Amino acid sequence: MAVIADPETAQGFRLAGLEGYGASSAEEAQSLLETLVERGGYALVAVDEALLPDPERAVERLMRGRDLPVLLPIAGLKEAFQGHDVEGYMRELVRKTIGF
Amino acid sequence: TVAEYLAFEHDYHVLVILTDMTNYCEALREIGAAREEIPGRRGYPGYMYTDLATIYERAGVVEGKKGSVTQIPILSMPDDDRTHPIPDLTGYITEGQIQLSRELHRKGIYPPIDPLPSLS
Amino acid sequence: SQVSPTRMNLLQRRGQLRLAQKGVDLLKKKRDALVAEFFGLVREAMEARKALDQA
Repeated sequence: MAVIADPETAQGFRLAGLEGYGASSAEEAQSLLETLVERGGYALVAVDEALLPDPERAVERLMRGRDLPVLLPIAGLKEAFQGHDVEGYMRELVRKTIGF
Repeated sequence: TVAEYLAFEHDYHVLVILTDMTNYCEALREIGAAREEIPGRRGYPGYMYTDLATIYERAGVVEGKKGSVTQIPILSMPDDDRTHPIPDLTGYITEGQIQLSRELHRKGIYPPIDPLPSLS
Repeated sequence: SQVSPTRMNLLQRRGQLRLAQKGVDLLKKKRDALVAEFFGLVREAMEARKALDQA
């Protein structure tokens, strides 16, 4: 029900529901993400990996125990997706709760 | 003695405040030790139940007369132990008790009377 | 503050020690099952991301 990515794919998302708000107004995307969660009427906000959507410290600061839209890194672009599997694997594993 | 007199002879209603029964028990233990008389439990001699009873049971009410004698023996449980011989025997002999609470005294309550362990 | 009265509490303290050890060795057996499920879920996540990349 939301996305934060480059405008050519933002309007692509807009093509069939699920309004897209292009990254031409927030490349850091913190401002647009905060505004979208402020309006709050969305079920998820898939944020592109412009720089990084992983540090949700301030996002969960503003939420603080909420059943709000679920942050989810989506992609950066489509040119190669061969090692992204094991990249997400390692990162979700070691940086989240379970050690190593 | 004075209380029983002024009650069962002149129809008064007395209220005897006995302070620091621990010092009385100490003098008792000292004479018993210097007498070498088979320490009962943790120092204090064997007949301490008899002695405390002898000076507690002097407070009641009779029929025909109208006087009365009621007591409030203050006593400081030494190390905050209800299992010390002095509080133990005193609780076995009297009928009721009121127990203060140091934890409640910390938080400014007054009177810090712990209401659970104190019955009548 | 003050240690509890000093007899017949020894049996109670040994009982509490036994209960604490039982608790530790039960929590371990619960964590074992938690891991045995976590690994299957981290397996399924790979296929999910694969289909996402495909689409």
